[PDB]
Amino acid sequence: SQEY
Amino acid sequence: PTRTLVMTSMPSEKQNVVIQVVDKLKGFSIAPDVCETTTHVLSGKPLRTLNVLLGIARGCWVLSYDWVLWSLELGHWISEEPFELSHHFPAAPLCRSECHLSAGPYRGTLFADQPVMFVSPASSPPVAKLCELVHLCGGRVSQVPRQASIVIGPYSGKKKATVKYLSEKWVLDSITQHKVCAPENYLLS
Repeated sequence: SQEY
Repeated sequence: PTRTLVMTSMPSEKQNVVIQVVDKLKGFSIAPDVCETTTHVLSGKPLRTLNVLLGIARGCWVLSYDWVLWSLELGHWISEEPFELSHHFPAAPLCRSECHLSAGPYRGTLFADQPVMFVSPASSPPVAKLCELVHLCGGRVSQVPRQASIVIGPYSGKKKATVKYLSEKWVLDSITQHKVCAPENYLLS
């Protein structure tokens, strides 16, 4: 999961 | 339905444990994405993922994996607060508290006094998720720019003096801090  | 628990930033080994502990203690269904039934978001490494952000927006418990380890050890789902990731995500306990005190269904009011927004279709994070975050936190998102005083994300169309063109991070940082951050810190050219 991408970190934003 | 049964409340759901969502894992985020969770390595394979830790996922296995969480799955096994839920199978023992029951009380939850594991879901891949935060949704309206989600009450708990478990993080294996405290990173600001979309599941963390939606978790905050919905007033979920946002907790370290160690909550699962100690719940297993003590044979039941224990108090969440000692494991709440408030150091990394200051808004987490604030929205969680607001949610648990809400009479009717919880909805945040962070953006309630903001003007109408339009979110770029090319936004990062993805537009549908970003719109969901704004809505859950009390904001108003139009499907067209004509009515919006704030435009979020990539915009190569004609710009107007009557509109603020901001980055997606303005939304995310505001949610994380439980305060509307200064728009001028997020100007997007």
